[PDB]
Amino acid sequence: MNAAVVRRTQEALGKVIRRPPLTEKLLNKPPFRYLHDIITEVIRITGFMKGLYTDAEMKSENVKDKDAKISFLQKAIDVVMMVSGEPLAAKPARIVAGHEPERTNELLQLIGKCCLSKLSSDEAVKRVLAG
Repeated sequence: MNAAVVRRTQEALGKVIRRPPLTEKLLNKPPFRYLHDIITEVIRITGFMKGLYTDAEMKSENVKDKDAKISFLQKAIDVVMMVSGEPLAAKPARIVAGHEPERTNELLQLIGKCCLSKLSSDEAVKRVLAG
């Protein structure tokens, strides 16, 4: 985790979303609810990952349990890998624990890239939810 990592996340998501703030302190140690804020803002704005989460799951106070947090992130990881065809090293359990923020930022960056390319996620969402 370093300045170029921060900057790349800012470049990738900065033109896509204008909240929550993409600052170094948050990106160095991202709280789950901050990640939830990013992911739902992406969905609201671009439709990337639309349908991946229920109405209830789109509200962060409904996703405070550890398992729920981990599952929320796993779904986003799966969809982004399936859509991009790129591997992510991010492990949800570690992220929820506050570890490997550089891997978390790589997830955020690939989300940004999919948004800027206007890549559809509908087929990916269907497969991921099928399990």
